[PDB]
Order: sequence, then C-alpha cells, then structure tokens
Amino acid sequence: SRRWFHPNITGVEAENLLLTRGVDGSFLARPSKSNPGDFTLSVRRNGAVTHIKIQNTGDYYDLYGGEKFATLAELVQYYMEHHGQLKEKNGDVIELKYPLNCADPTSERWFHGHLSGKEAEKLLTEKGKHGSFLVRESQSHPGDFVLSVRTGDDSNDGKSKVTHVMIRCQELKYDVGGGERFDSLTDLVEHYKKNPMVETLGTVLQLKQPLNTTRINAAEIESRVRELSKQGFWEEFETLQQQECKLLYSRKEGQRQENKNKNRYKNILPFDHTRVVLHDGDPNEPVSDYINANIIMPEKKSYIATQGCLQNTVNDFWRMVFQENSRVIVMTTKEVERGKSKCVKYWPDEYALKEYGVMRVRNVKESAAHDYTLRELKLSKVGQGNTERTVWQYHFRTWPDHGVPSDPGGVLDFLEEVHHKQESIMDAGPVVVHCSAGIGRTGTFIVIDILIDIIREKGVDCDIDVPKTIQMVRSQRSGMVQTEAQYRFIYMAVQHYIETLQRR
Ligand SMILES: Cc1nc2c(-c3cccc(Cl)c3Cl)c[nH]c2cc1CN1CCNCC1
Repeated sequence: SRRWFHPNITGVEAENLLLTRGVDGSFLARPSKSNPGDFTLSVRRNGAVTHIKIQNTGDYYDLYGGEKFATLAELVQYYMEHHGQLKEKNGDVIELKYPLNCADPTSERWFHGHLSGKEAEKLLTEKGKHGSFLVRESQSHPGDFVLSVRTGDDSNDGKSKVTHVMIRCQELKYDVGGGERFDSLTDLVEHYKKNPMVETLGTVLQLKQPLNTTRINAAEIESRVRELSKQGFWEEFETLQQQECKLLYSRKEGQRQENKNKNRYKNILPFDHTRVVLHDGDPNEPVSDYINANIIMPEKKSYIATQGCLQNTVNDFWRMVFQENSRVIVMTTKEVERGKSKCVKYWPDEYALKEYGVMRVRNVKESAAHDYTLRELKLSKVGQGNTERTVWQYHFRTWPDHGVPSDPGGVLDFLEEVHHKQESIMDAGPVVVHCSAGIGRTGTFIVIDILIDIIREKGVDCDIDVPKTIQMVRSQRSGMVQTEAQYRFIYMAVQHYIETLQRR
C-alpha cells in the first residue's frame, strides 16, 4: 500500500497534518503542484516538520542528501528498513517510522467522482465485466457517494446486471448504511473487496476489478489526448503511480556485496525474476553472473532494459549481447550530459578493433543522421572466428538534458528504423535499450515501441491501453517510465504515429 502519498496537499496542510495527527517519525510525500517532477518528503522530528526535496527530471528520483531511487515506494521501503541512513544537511538522522495515511480517493482506479448514474451504467454495461465496479459522487445527496457494480455471466439478455450501493458521509466517516464506519472511501472499498456484500436473495457483490476506462481504440487517440489535456494527464499518471506498491519484487542478487560496484546507482536494481543471468563466466570469478539488466517481454520482439555501462561492466555488457544473440542496441543518452558521465564508451572508434575480455568488437562504419548516429559493429568471441555477428548500435543524441522532446517525430523516425533493422535479421535476440539508470528514457522508448508495434500489425482499428502497458513493463524492471512528462510524450508519440498512417 502507498497511503503516505498525498496528491493534493500544500506545504502548510502537510505541516498541519503532521503536527496535529502525526507524532515524531511520521511522514508523508506530496507533489509540488507548480513544478512537476518535484516532490517533497515531509517528516516530523523533535516536534517540528522537515521538508526534503525529491527531484525527477526523467532518469530517477533524487532525494536531497540521500540516494537515487526508481520509485517513491522503493525510496520509502529503503528508509523504513534502514535507520540512520536519511540525514539532515547539518548531520542529524531523519527517521521515517510512521506513514501518515491519505484519505483522498482521486488516485484510486475505481474513483470517477464526476460520473453520473446513467453514465456509470452505460460504462459498466459496455466496457465492464462481472465484478467490475466504480465509485462516484451522489447527485441526489451531495457529499455522499455511490458504489456501482456489475455482476453476471461473461448479447444483452438479462444474464448480467448493475447494482448501485449508496455510501453515506456522516461526521467525516463513510458507510453503506450499517456496520463499520470507515475513515476513507479506500478503507471502505478494501473492506468490501475482502468481505463482499451479499444481497438479500444471495447475489454476491464481488468487487473484482475497477472498471477499465483507459483502454481506447487507437483511431480515437486524438480524442483521448484532447480529453486528457484539460491536467487529466496528471490524474491518470498519478493513478498509475499509486499502483507501484504492488511491484516491490525482490532484487536480492543486485544487493550482493560482490555485485554492489556493478550498479551505477546502488538502489536502482534489477528484479530477480526478470534479470539477465550471464553464463560461462570466468571460473576464478566468484560472482560472474550479474549485470544490472532485465528482460522485458511484452504480454514477437523482446527487449533488454539496462543501465549505461561502468568501466568495470563493459566486458559484462558484451557477454550479455553475445549470449542473448542481440543484434540491435538502442542508446538514449549522450556519454556525458550536464558534465556528468551517463554511459562509458563501450564501443571502439570508427574502423578500430578492441577486445573486451573474451569478446572482440570491430566498429565497421559510423553513419550520422540528424537525431542519431548509427554504428555498425562486428562482435565475436576471441579464439572462435565463426561466432562473428553484426550488432547495429543506434545512438540517439538529441534527447534534451531534462524532460522530453517537444516533438515526437525524431523519436518515431528513429524507432521505425530500429524496428526495420531488427525485423530484417533472422532469429535476432532481444533489442538492448539503455540510457543512464535504464528506467526513464529506456522505459519510455520501450513502451512507445510496444504500443506502435500493436498498431503496426493490426492497424488504427485496434485496442491500446497506455497505463496497463506501462504497469506490465514496470513489473519487469523497477520504475520503467519515470515522469508525467514521459507519460504525456508516450501519448503524443502514439498520436503522431497514427496521424502519419492516416496521411499515407
Ligand atoms: C480506471 C483508471 N485506470 C487507470 C490506470 C491503470 C490502468 C490499467 C492498469 C493499471 Cl494497474 C492502472 Cl493503474 C492508470 N491510470 C488510470 C486511471 C483510471 C481512471 N481515473 C479516473 C479519475 N480518477 C482516477 C482514476
């Protein structure tokens, strides 16, 4: 759960909450509603409140006087399980002990406040399934709410139905007319999710899934983008973010002492269940199986999402490319940005040959395009001539230092080319995609590519679901797609791709 995040709170409301309803060690996180990608962690300690800034420009959450994290949930998990670690500017330890829980329902998938009764009925009737539900504000009784639920089989023949349950708001708590009174709609829904309501004649009002309203027909993207552009994008994104607490999968291998220095950022780590395991390592190397990389399998083409190489991981990077039979690499950072190293140069200069441990790489030819450079590399294993394969490195060079491109056309041209190269090579393995930490630009590029592939096969007349696709990729590497700016950009790129298919 993720109740310590408060989407709609001011700095002063945050202090007031912590001072009046928290104790020393209580904490909450919140957005800045001006500056997007700015967050604040507010912590009570010694009877006063501290505000700690968290910045995300697209690559990671950067806690001031702390570490870099792939999600806020991973950030909170880390500090709640590691005392003495978060520190004030002038030295002192800041303890995160007691989450201060938020009552606001606006980020719950099931909350559709504005929805009217008939609007709710049609949605559940057309889009919904057995156990699909939503909660809406009452029209007849202001301040109250309505739970609307579809139940039945899986044509319109009476096999299914919608029932409406009134939720009263009484002196600040919520109820369904009897029993327990709840501090929040979330507590109410969670309770009736585990303990379903039974109608008098024995229909069970099972709350199985929130109604899906994000699945759209690709042809109607422009219409969804229009609707979301009225800040709805913030809403839909934060709803996705609320579900990141479901994705706290183990990352034990990356936490091994032997693997610590193989990670660019010590707490941005590959999930165990999807990490790329390297075989045939040096038998004098106690741990030679680890690289900070995960397989991303869409639910024909798969990806490896990885970090920019460190000087001490370049040999492992090439062992991975060879082992997985990858024939295309996508790089989405310059080697250096804002004077800081984002990815060491792991390839030879044009026309040169270098050995990287047991792997040999020749840079055959570099071709410069407007937004990218293409390097044609030849990769082989030392001592084995017949292992040579060409690996095409697509190096995107014009991504802005912070935030996202103001137009998706360069990225889409680039991905179209990457896609065709990959499709031209029989039995090519996964496409390697990396930036700096390998979660923000990397996740943005992979998600766009997945979505555009669907359309590419099926056409404008098919279903896409942007946040569902992102949740699926985020179950395979932590924090894939970092910011609301990237989220918006994914929609703008799909929109742009669709319009260019209508113009042809
Ligand atoms: C229904 C819904 N679903 C989503 C998802 C979503 C989709 C598929 C899988 C997963 Cl795990 C997720 Cl989170 C991300 N944003 C969403 C927004 C909504 C609707 N809004 C309406 C306004 N009030 C907040 C809800």
